[PDB]
Amino acid sequence: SFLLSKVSFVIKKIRLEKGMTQEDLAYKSNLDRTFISGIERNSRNLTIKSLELIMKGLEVSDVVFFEMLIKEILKH
Amino acid sequence: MESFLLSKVSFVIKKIRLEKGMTQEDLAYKSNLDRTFISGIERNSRNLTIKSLELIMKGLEVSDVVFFEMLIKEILKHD
Ligand code: NA
Repeated sequence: SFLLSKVSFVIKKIRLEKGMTQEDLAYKSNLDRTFISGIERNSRNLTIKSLELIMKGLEVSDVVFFEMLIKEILKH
Repeated sequence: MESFLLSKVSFVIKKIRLEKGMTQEDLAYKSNLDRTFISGIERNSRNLTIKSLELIMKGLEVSDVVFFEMLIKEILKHD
C-alpha cells in the first residue's frame, strides 16, 4: 500500500519532531505500543478512527496532517 | 460522540461518488467491495482501513492528492 507507507511516515515524522517516543504516543492515543511500532514499520493496516486517535495524541490539526501527507505524496 | 474524521471521510466519498454519476452499487462494483459496506460507510456506521480507502479512490477514479484536497476543504467549511 503506497498510501499506508505515506501515512505511516508522516506519523513518525511528527512524533519525532515532538520528541515523543512510541510509548509516549501509545499512551496519549490510547493505543497499544506494539500497534504504534507496527504502524511505523509499515506492517499494520490502520483505520480512519485509529488515525484520528493518533492525530489527537500528536496534537496535530487534521488539516495540517493532510497537508503534510499531500507534500509527502508529491515527493513521488 | 461519533468520529469527526470518519464522518468527513464518509461525506467526501459520497460527494465524489455523486459527482461521478455513480450509485452505491456502482462504487462497490468498481472498488471490489461489498455494497453493504459502501452503504454503511455513507451512513457513518462503518470504519474503514487506509487500504479500503485506496480501493474506494480507485473505484472513484480520483487521485490520493485530489481526495485529500477535497477532505481539507470539507473540514475547513465545517465550522
Ligand atoms: Na462511516
